[PDB]
Amino acid sequence: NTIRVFLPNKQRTVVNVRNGMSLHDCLMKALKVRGLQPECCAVFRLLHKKARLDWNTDAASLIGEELQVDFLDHVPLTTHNFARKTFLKLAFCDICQKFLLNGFRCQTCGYKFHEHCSTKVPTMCV
Amino acid sequence: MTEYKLVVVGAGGVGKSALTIQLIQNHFVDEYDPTIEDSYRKQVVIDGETCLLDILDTAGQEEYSAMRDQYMRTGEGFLCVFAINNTKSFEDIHHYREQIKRVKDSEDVPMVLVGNKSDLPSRTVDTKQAQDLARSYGIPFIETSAKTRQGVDDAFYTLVREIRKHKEK
Ligand SMILES: Nc1nc2c(ncn2[C@@H]2O[C@H](COP(=O)(O)OP(=O)(O)NP(=O)(O)O)[C@@H](O)[C@H]2O)c(=O)[nH]1
Ligand SMILES: [Cl-]
Ligand SMILES: [Cl-]
Ligand SMILES: [Cl-]
Ligand SMILES: [Cl-]
Ligand SMILES: [Cl-]
Ligand SMILES: [Mg+2]
Ligand SMILES: [Zn+2]
Ligand SMILES: [Zn+2]
Ligand SMILES: [Zn+2]
Repeated sequence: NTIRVFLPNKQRTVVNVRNGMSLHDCLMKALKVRGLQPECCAVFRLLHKKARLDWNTDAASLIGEELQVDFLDHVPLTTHNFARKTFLKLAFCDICQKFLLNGFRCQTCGYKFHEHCSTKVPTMCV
Repeated sequence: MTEYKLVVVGAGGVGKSALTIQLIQNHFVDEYDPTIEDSYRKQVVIDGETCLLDILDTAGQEEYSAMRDQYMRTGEGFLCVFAINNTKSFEDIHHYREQIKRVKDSEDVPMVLVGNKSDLPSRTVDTKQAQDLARSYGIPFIETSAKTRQGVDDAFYTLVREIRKHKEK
């Protein structure tokens, strides 16, 4: 009893369904681990474009169908834009808080970090 | 920006999802929530290069072996995960390796053997057993704990480096 759900930024999840679950219920964890919030997302139903759904719909009514989740229309939560950086002033890494001689910096949000701290930078650029 | 197609495979419950989520979210998933199919994307600086990692987290069990064929064809490198406290999961590794080799038609596929749950004291797969198996496949072996994050970076960094060693990226 499943639904394949396409997620923003070319991701996807297949969620398990048992009677008594809303769309917000089945997808809360999938969005969380990916740095996404249902507040900035809409959920649709794939047709063969798409059809907007409310986040509290009975998931059992959508079993065997294909869904899609998108950022808010023209409010796309962007992805970081990393650039190599030599810090001339005293700088510390935003991940490990240790001294940062040189590292990387997102040109959009300003996160600065060591290369080997980069896996800990959050996925989404705020 | 250079994209890397990684696939995490192994028996159910070895920690494939906990490893991936530790990389993606920097959080340990304590619950058991068996995977059907989950893909993730994350940017990672590896040897000064910004890398887009496309990570496919897979199910421990598929009803038909043929259901894996497609994602093994598209995947560029494979983390083959067992748990050091789960002898059956170590014994199951070879089935994944032989399926990947069959689908790719190559004995030189980028892969890393990952022995996870190294935090648990009930170890039953010795590190020499694991090294022997990795040596027999010609691949690296890395011990990880998704719970403490020991070795998690190492596993994914090493897999990316194995992909580059195999093909121009
Ligand atoms: N102590 C410890 N527990 C771990 C570790 N990694 C995973 N676990 C636990 O092991 C269980 C299964 O982990 P999980 O990531 O779901 O495994 P999986 O290989 O993805 N399972 P599946 O194939 O069904 O999707 C969970 O309870 C999780 O918390 C680890 O390194 N240490
Ligand atoms: Cl500066
Ligand atoms: Cl910050
Ligand atoms: Cl390839
Ligand atoms: Cl040992
Ligand atoms: Cl590491
Ligand atoms: Mg899983
Ligand atoms: Zn379709
Ligand atoms: Zn950013
Ligand atoms: Zn740091």
